[PDB]
Amino acid sequence: VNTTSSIYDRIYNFVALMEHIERLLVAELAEDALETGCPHLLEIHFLLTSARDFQEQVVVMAKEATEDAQRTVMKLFSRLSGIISKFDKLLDGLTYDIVEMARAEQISLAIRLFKIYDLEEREDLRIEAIRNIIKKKEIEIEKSSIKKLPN
Amino acid sequence: NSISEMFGEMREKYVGDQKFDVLDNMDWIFNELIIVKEHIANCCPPHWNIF
Amino acid sequence: MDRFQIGDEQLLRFYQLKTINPTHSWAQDSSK
Repeated sequence: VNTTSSIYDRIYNFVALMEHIERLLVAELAEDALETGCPHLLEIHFLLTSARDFQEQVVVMAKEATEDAQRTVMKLFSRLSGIISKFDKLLDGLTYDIVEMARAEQISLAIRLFKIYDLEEREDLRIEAIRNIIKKKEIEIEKSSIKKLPN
Repeated sequence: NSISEMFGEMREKYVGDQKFDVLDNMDWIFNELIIVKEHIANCCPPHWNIF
Repeated sequence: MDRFQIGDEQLLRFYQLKTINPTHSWAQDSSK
């Protein structure tokens, strides 16, 4: 379980190439065709592709000098087409999802899929950054019971 | 809610296009804000413009 | 990869209160 190397090589490399592909496929637009088409498939595919690249977005802030130097450097060029081509792909699909949900119907399947991505990754993002703010509040509960013991 | 409150605030056309027709298209975007609101809570319970 | 097992259905299934786009499997957003 401390041997996640090849998954990080084929999934950081496949996170590079396939989210370069998901910089258009999961960042689908033009125009709606049910909002991407299907932004619960598309924009939330860029959300989980950005949750697999939350290894390069949120667990880049967890892997802060863990064991090596190129885990977030040689994979950072694998996160240029990996993280901001998935997170902003979910934000082109999310700003174009809610903008697609700002389109007068909008629609019975376009805002269904699009808003379903924008509640799934929205509330999942809320409990996620609430788990990181509760990592500074569970660390403020925990490490500030250790560093700020006071002893 | 700021796409119906930026479409709504954008539908002011501050003249007011006769003298006070800002809330005509703006409140029309408020009717589209109720329809998009309840349609989106029919779509998404957790977030994305419930009400 | 960038699906990412499964951003098509199961990661849109973190809420998925939208029946039926369907575009997302099942089911809810909170169980507390």
